[PDB]
Amino acid sequence: KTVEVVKNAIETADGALDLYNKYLDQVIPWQTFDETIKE
Amino acid sequence: KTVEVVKNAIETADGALDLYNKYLDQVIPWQTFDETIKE
Amino acid sequence: ALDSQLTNDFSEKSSYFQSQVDKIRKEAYAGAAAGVVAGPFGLIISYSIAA
Repeated sequence: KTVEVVKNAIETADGALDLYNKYLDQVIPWQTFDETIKE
Repeated sequence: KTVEVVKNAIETADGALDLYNKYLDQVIPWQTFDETIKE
Repeated sequence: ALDSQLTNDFSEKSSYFQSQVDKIRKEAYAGAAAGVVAGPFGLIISYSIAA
């Protein structure tokens, strides 16, 4: 039960990215931009 | 069990956005506006 | 026919353009604006990232 900190942190960092992008996308509408380009 | 605060908060922040938009949409009917434009 | 339509259809995309770039602002600033939760210095970061 010493390494479990790293593990728990690893998973913390994962969901970090997730929220990061999730917001980054809301912030930078590349979806909307790209889509708009295609059509 | 020190980093778990960040993790828990990360997830708190996630559902924050969610409710945020969820309401923001109820508030700004872009769905209805866009739809209305298309038809 | 082609000309007739391509003319009408072109003005329809030119309308879709601005109506769409709008969607882009509305999506991005509703996003930066969302920085009110974390500090106003967060807005500088957020809004710079966005606008």
